[PDB]
Formats: sequence, structure tokens, C-alpha cells
Amino acid sequence: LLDAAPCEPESLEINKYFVVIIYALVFLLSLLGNSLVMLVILYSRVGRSVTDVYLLNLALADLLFALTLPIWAASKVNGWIFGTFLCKVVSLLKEVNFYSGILLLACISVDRYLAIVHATRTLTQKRYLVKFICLSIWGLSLLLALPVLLFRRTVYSSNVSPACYEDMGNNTANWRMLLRILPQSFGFIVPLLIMLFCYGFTLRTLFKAHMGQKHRAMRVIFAVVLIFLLCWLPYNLVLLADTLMRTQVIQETCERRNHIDRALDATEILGILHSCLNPLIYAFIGQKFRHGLLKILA
Amino acid sequence: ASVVTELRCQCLQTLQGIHLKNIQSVNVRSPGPHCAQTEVIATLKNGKKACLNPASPMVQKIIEKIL
Amino acid sequence: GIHLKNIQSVNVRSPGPHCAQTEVIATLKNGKKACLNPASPMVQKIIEKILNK
Amino acid sequence: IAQARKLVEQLKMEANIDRIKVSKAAADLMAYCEAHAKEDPLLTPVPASENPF
Amino acid sequence: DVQLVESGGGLVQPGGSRKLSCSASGFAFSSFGMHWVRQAPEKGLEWVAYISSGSGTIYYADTVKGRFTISRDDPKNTLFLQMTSLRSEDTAMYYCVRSIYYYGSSPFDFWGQGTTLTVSSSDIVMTQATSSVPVTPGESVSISCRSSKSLLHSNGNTYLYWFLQRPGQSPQLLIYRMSNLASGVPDRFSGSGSGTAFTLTISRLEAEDVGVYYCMQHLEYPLTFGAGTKLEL
Amino acid sequence: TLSAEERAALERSKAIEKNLKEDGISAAKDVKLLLLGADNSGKSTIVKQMKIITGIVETHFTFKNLHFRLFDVGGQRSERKKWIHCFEDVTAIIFCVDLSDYNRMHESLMLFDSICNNKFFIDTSIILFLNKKDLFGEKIKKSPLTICFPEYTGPNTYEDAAAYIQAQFESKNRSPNKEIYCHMTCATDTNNAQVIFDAVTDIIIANNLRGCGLY
Amino acid sequence: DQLRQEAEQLKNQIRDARKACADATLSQITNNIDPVGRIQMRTRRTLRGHLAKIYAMHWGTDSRLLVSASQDGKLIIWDSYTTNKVHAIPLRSSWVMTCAYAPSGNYVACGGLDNICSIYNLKTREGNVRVSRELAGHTGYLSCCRFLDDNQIVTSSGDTTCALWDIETGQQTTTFTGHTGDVMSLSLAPDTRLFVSGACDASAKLWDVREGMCRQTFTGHESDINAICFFPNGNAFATGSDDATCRLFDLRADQELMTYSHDNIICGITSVSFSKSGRLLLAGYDDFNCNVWDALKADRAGVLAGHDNRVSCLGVTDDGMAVATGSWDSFLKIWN
Repeated sequence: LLDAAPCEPESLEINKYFVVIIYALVFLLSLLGNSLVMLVILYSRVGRSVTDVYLLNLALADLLFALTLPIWAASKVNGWIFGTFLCKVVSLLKEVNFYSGILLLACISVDRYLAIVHATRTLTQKRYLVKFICLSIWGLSLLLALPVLLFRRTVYSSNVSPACYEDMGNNTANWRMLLRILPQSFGFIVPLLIMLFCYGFTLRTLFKAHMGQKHRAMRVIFAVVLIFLLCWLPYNLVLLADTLMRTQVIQETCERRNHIDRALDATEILGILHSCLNPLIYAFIGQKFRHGLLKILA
Repeated sequence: ASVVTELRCQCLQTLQGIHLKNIQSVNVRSPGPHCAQTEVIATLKNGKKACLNPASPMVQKIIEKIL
Repeated sequence: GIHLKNIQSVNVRSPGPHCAQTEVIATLKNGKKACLNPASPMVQKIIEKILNK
Repeated sequence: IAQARKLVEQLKMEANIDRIKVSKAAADLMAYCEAHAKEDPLLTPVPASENPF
Repeated sequence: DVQLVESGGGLVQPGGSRKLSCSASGFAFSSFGMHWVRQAPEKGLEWVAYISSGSGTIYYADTVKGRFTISRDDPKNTLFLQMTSLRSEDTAMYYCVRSIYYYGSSPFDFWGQGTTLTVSSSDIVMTQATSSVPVTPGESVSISCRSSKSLLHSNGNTYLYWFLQRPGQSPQLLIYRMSNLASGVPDRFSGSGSGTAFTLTISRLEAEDVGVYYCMQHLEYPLTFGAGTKLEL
Repeated sequence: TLSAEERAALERSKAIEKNLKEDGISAAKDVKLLLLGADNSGKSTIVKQMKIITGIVETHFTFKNLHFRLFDVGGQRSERKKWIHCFEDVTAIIFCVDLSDYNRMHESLMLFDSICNNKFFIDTSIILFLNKKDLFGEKIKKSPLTICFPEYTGPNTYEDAAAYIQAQFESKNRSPNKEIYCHMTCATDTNNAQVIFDAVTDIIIANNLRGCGLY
Repeated sequence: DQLRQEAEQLKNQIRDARKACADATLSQITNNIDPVGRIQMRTRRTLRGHLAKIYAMHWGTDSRLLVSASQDGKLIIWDSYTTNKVHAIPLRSSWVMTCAYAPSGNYVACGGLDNICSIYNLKTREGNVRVSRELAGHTGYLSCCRFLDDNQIVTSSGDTTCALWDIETGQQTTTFTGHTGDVMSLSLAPDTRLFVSGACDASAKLWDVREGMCRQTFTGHESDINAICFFPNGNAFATGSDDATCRLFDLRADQELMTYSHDNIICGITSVSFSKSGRLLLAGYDDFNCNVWDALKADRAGVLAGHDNRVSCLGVTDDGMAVATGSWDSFLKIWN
């Protein structure tokens, strides 16, 4: 059975060259958009509604994520040559901001559900706790990001360049697989369920009314849900795909390994677009923000 | 040289019975973040690579004979 | 006299045209490559312990 | 006919007023704002040790 | 008509427990803080306990701390004082006093009729110079008492209260901070002072001004009364 | 808050604030509506469940666990520009129009035009009530709908005439974010409260949609 | 018809006499007085607790106690030093447009659209605040109540007339007529013997409290007058209109002295107040910020700003230590 032999890794130049351009462009767009949103929200103190605070926190999270992007792009280029301390700090910041962004999208969905379906009831008054809810979300993100800080370091290998991986000891692979449950449960499935429920009931109540602007609201809700799905679902599916392959559920082969690695990298590139796109989908699609930005040009 | 998002075991199957007359060098990696098992990879004189079972006394024997 | 806890991997290169002496190269957790004396039994003990690991 | 009768009566009283030149009136208002100027905690800021607010 | 009436007094044996009730009728009981003041036989007034409006803040005198308890029944307009263990020192005429606290208020204007309790067999010290002052009508009389600390707060207010207890009646408030005349008192009374020494003057004294005068501080709990100056005629 | 007396004064202030916040909570379950319209147009007899309570008149009927407060501004007989800004925060405007009065119809249109385009009421939706269908139905046969509106050209039937009057009132909207909820009412109609309730709920959704950023 | 000609010629005589007295404008005589610089005033206190628009506010005579009325139906008395709430009076009608404070601190009159001036007693023996008297007799909305004594109050209404009341009996002692529009404001002179009322007919006229006689009338504004306040010496007053202009009229000269219009101002004035010296003329505007005008040179000596909605009331303490502002955002701010 001499067929068995090491599966040598393969690297391409085209992906290296193009990924840097993509990351830089996304960095520029995200920085500009988040700066605009923060400026618009902070410049005027009138009309500081709950959604204003939610959008401010989302913009801050996206700004930090974009600020962290360039080091990650350099790492993708040449591997993590930047030591251990920076690996820990940057991984912490990236994961914290990602978790906070997702949970803030879920919270905005909850707020819209409370403000539309339950408009007439007495429960809606529970939407004036933006401060404590946002603090709780940030604290939960920091709590969830701990494993990255505790078990991350550079790993030196012969086949591959150094990477800012996790080092949990002899059984590190299994523990890494177990820790992957958190990003895919508190990061994809739970927020997805909450968003689907809230927006489904919002659509149900909107379709039955006779308001003038109902159709635009329905289209905006569809756009938000589809953007979230397109941005995140592929990466999560590939990560499962990968989890199942490691769990020997799906047959493992060198060609499959290369395909899944390429898919992981591509889906990470795609999902990075969320930081850049958020300012457009959530904030700039509103009349108030546009009017305020036009005013501030004075 | 190359960048990989995640690390995997360098071997899938486990062969035994390599002839030292063909082996050029041997590499041994303890179980670390890369993988959950000890891996022995032998590079032959013709450029081919092979994977050896750590539990095989013969492998052990071949490794010690190399040393 | 490299401690076990710092050794990540060991590579043994047999004699060849480019080198007439057996070489033992230890890659440490910190990424630095060190040369070990093949005649030292400590290297063999390290290899045996790693294999039993 | 009985509504505007009182209107001209009011204008009769409003016309017989001992008026004063605005030049004298302007100076009088200037003198008051200059005389009682040391006792204005708004025109001149009060010391922080004498500020109840 | 503002009226405070207390019931529950009587002769009790040592070690027993009694409850005193102070029912109010004629004012918004739910907005006033109610005190308990007891007067031992021919010795003088003494503060006992205080409950704030809404039963928020409760204070007790060091003598009966942990032994007495005060409760407030706003819907019933009744104030209670449950005493657990009674010694021979607890015998006194317990008064019920209302107090409202805001900027410019009078927190000791009205005193209750008092009930008689008989039992069978650090702090600011205020001292009054004398105990008996004979005087004839039409002659100005000056009453002065000192204190340990300086009652003049940094806010500019001096917390001194002057009370008059006519024979056979309950104490009545005359001056409540330093010189602020109470409601309905004659204008002949006037008060002054400087930090630790205070004077009460009565110009054109009338026959009904006789009685025992008490000076009290409200700067810090517990509240302490003076020795008591008696006017003689 | 250092002195003993000042400590109780702070306690009094905090007790006052608790009742101030508590009263505000009980003042959020009520809907504040504004009654307008010409005289003798049914502006005082819309809902037979009145429970009323010269100047301002209030009406506080309740329906479906919701409190509706109707403020009638008639009888002031003063300049509206000085006190109409008090009702800037009302949920909606209820306008009553009498279809049997051909002389006050032009007077009603002036009232609707001024109120709808007012600077304070640029976003408040209007619930327009067209009263006395039966009286209008009998009146049109005796006198055609041409003395009041010389520009009318369509058929003299009730359906076209009544809809023609409705079109004129909505032609004065001239603003976005504002919706006019019309309804035809008669003297013997009991479900006027139901019509108001669904319109108010519909208006709240539109304001909530703008606040949530969906629109 | 003949009397109409008599009315016209009387106006011409007044105008010619008024014009002959004018020799030099106010801004021309005090051209050598040095400017007061920039009056930068900082927010010292922020009074919160109101849950609706604030429509009126009056300072206590001791410069420590405040009163404020709002649409929520609550009447709150503030301790301006420590920001505590001394009293909270629930009103019968939530539509209150004016609210006054007694010069002795014993009473508080505070009324509005209910056509009734309600007077509340603070120093009661029962410990609560009770409605001592409700004054009725006005057929229009009420504005700018002003106490003369503890038993005498002047009120203004939309009936184009003002009234002088007697709190004890409750009857309207004197009625002042002559306006041709809703009267929006009045202010009492320091000598408590005269007062001026600004109405919607773009005219403010001086009235006598003892005789009930319109001694003089003042014109010049293009829109309705919204606020009025005397100069501290009781010889002049300043008005604020929807014309976005402020004007200073002299009682002795019967002619306006100068205007306080700025090209950048569009919205009209809501409140008008003076400093203790009579040099800074504070005015509240509908564009959410108050401006400080040097009353002698018509120069903007700083801007207060800070508020989020329309500033509806202004107030300067008797000692001139602070300025209180109220707005529709349910906040009172104290400046210094």
C-alpha cells in the first residue's frame, strides 16, 4: 500500500498578490464609512434615539476590526513574523470586535421587533435600556474572547511558515475543535435564530397594514437578512465542512484538504466585507443620517 | 514559503517495512498543535517520502539504526 | 544539553556526499534550530521518550 | 358710531405728553448702567470664592 | 385643626412591654417625620427616636438603642413606639412631635399632648447657665446657653431651636434656627448667637411668658436638649 | 447633604422624584388626539361612549386596553397660531366634515388646508370623518352637487359625489410622511371607536418604522 | 366719518411731535463707551424632572427658589443651589402657559389655557399645598401672571385685555382695554405702579394700575410682540417679537431707542430679560439658543446655546448672580 505518503502543501502567487489589494480596499472603505457614521451621530445631540446608540457601537466595533485588518493582511502575505505578544493582542481585538458586531446586529433586530410588532403594547418601553444592553454585549464579547488570549502563540513548522495558532498542549487539535463551537453558536446560530424570528414577525405585521412606506421597509429588511447570510454563512459552512472532515465523518484526502483550505481563505475574505458594508445597509439607508451628513457639510 | 490557515497531520495512513538501504533521512515530530499523534516521516534516496507508525518497534529499530 | 520541554521536533540526517557525519537537528518551540551530538546517549533517550509519547 | 368715539378720546390723552429729547434720555440710561456697573455679577465675572453656583 | 393625641400610658412592671400610639388628625401625616420626646419628672426633655417620611430613615437614642422600635402607619395616620424591656428610667411623659424638612421649613412647630408612662420599682453637650430667673412684667429677660461644637454649619445656617413649656402644657417652638420666629408666636421674642454662644431675649415680658425654656441643637443626631431655664414671677 | 436637616431635604427630593417618574409611566398608556372641524359637524358626538370628564374640552373614552384622550379646541375664539403649538405632540388629528352643509363645505376646506399644512402638524396623520351619509344621500336628489362645487362634472350619483368631496380634502395634503385615513359615518354608527383604534395603531407603526430606520 | 378725520390728524400730531424730540440716536451718543467684550457664560446647574415642554418659569425673591410649569401637569419648586425639589404641585389642567412666583414666597399663581388663574398657598398649617383661590372671568387663554402683593395680581389673556384682581374677594377690580389682538406678555415696573403689556397687534402700551388708563402706546414692530421686560430703573423696556427683532422703548421720550436685529437671525424672540445693571439684554430665540445683546451698542456679547429645543422662558435673579433658561426639551439650565 505504498500509495500512502505525505500530502505536500501548495501555495500560489496570484492569491497572495490579489488578497493584499482586496484587504487594503476594504480597509479604506470601512474606515471612511465608520468615520462618516460616527461623525454624523456625534456632531448633533438632537434626536439621539436608541438606534443612534446601537449604530454608534456597531460603527466603533467595525472601526476596530478594520484597524486590525492590515496586520492580518501582512500575516496572510508572509506569515506571522511579528512575535507572540502581537499575536495575542491582535487576535483578542479581532475576535472581540467580531463577536460584538454580531451580537449588536442581533440586538438591533430585537429593538426593531419590539418597536414594530409590539408598538401598541406596554413591553416596548423596555427599549430604553440601550446603555446597559450595550455594556452587557461588550462584556459578553470580552468574556467569549478569552480562549484566544489564553492559548494563542506562534507555531514554527517545516512545511509551513509561522502562524499565530493555538497551543493547548498534547491534545490541542481536539480542544481547538471543541472551542470552535463558540464562534458557530454564539456567533452564527443564536443570532441567526433571533434575527429570523424578529424579522419574520416584523414582516408579518407590516404586510397586514396600509402604511405608505411599508414596501420600502420590507425590502430593507430582506436586504439586511440576505446580506448577513451571504456574508457569514459560507465561512461557517466551510468551518463545519472542516469539522466534519476532521471528525472522519467525511472522507479525508489531500485534494479535499487543499480545497477546504482555499475555501476557508476565500470565505474569510468574503466575510470581511461585513465591516465595510454595515454603514451602508444599516445607517446610510436611512433618511435621517443622510440629511445630517448633508447638513454637516456646512 | 507557504501560508496555511490551519495545521494538519502530515500523514494519513501508516506504512511499515521500509528498507534502510533506501532511506536517506528521518524526521520525528512529537504531538503538538499540529496533530494529536507522533509522526515519523522518512525521506528516501529517490526523493520519495513515506510515513511510519510510531508504535512499530521496527520503525523504532530503524530510527535507532539510523542514529 | 537541551531540555526536553523545549524540543518541538528532531530531524536525523544520515551521511551523504554533502556531509560525511550524521547530523541531529532539533527544532525548538521558539523556532531556533540547534545541532546535537549524535554520540550523546541523551539524544537517543530524548527520541525514545518522544516516540513513547 | 359708538365704538370709535372712545378711540379719539384715547388719542387726545396720548398726544398731551410732556416729552423729553432722546439725547437726554439716552444719557440717563447710560448713567444708570455705568453707575450700577460694579454690582453686576454677569457683566463682570464674580470671583470663584463668591460664586454660589 | 392640627391635633396629636397619644394613648397607651399607665403603670407597668419592669421587664414588660408596652406600645404607645400617636394618632394624627389635621395634617398630611404621610409627608411629616415624627419624633418621640420624653420628659422625665421635673428633670427635662430628652429625645428618644425619629422616623423619616415614608419610613426611610430611622434613628434611636443611645440610651434606648436596640431596646425600642418605631413604626409608621401612613394609611391609618398612626405612629407607634414599641418598648421591649422597661427599666425604672423609662418613666416619663412621652411626646409626639411632627417634623417636615425642606428649604425654609419649620421642623418642630407642633408637639403632641403627651402620655404618662410609669414603671414601678461624642455627643454635643448643651449647657444652660442658670435654672431659675425671677423677673417682673415689663422687664427684658435674656436667656443664654452654650454648646460643645459650633452649630454654625458651612452652609451659613445655625441649628438651634428654642422651646417654651408653659406649666401644665406641652412645649411650643419659638425660634427654630437662630432668629427665625415661629408661626403665631408674638414678635417680642428674638434670638441671636455666634457659633457656640447663643442668647434668647424677651422684650416687654407678659404674664403668659412664664415657663421653662429649652434650647436644642439639630446639627447632628442624637438631638440633645439644654438643662432648662425656668422663669419665675 | 452634610447636615442632618439637609439629609432629610435630599430624602424629600428623592421621594418627590419617584412620584414624578411614576406619574410619567401612567401617562404613557394614553393616546392624545385632537378634535377639529366646523360647527354642527358632529365633532362632539363621534363616539357614543363619551365619559367626558368655556375653554378646552376633554374626553377620555377607552377601547381595547388603550386610553384615548380627545381634546376639543372649539370655543376658544382666539388666534390659533398662539396655542396650537401646545398640541404639537398629539398622536393624530380627527377632522369632522358635514356632507349635508353645502355652505360650510368651503369653510371646512379652509380649516383643513390650514391645519394640514401647518408647520407644527407637518407630520401628524389626519383621521378625516365624513358624517351623515343618509342626510347627504337625500339632499343631493333635491339639490345637485353643483352650487357648492361648480367644477363638478361626473355623474350625480351618491358614490361619485361622495368620492369627489373626499378627493378635494386629500388634494390639500401636499406633504409626505402624512396619511389621511378617511371614513364615511352616519348618525346611527356605533363602531366609530373601532375606526379610530385601527387608524391610531396604523399611525404608530409608521412613526415606529421611521424611528427604527427601516424607512 | 368726521371723527375718523379727527383720529388721523391726532396721529399726525403725535408723529410730528415724536420726530421733533429726536436729536441723536442711542447708538450715536454712546459710541465712545468701550465694549463689554465677550460674555462667556457656563452652565452651572441642570434641573431635570419635567416630562414635557416647559412653558414658564419665575425666580424667587431670594434668588434661590425657582418655579416651573410644564405640559405634564406638574408644578415644581426647585432649590436653585443644591438642585433639590422643594414642592411638586399637581395641576388640574395640563395646558399651562404662564406661571408666576409671589414676591413674599407665600403664594404661587400658575395658570394657562383653562382661562383660570389658580393661586396656590405654600405656607399652610397642614403641610401640603392647596388651591387658595381660582380666578375666573377671562374668555381667552391666560398669559404672564404677575403678583403685585400677597392679595393683588395682574393677569393677561387673549381677550385683547388685561385684568387686575383681588385674591381675597376674587372679583376683577380693574380691567384694562385698548388692544386689538391677543396680549402675549406683561411686566411689572420696579415701582409697582405701572406696567406694560405686549399684544399681537404689534404694539406695546403703558398702563396705570391705579387709574386703569393707557398712558402711552409704543409701535415699531412688524409682527406680534412675544415678550417684554423693563429696564432696571423703570424708565425703559425691551420687547421681543416674531419679527426676529428686539427693540428698546423709552417711557419719557415715547420713541424707540435702538434695534437688536442681526442678519443671521431668522426666528422670532420668545423671552426677554435684563441684567441687574441694565447692560446685557438676554433674549431667547426659537433656534434653540439664547443671545446676549449689549443693550447700548446692539452687539452680540456672546451666545448661551446648549439647549436642544426652543427656549420658552428666561429668568435673571434679583441679585443678578445667575440666569435660568427653560426649553421644550424638559430641562432647566442655570448659567453664570
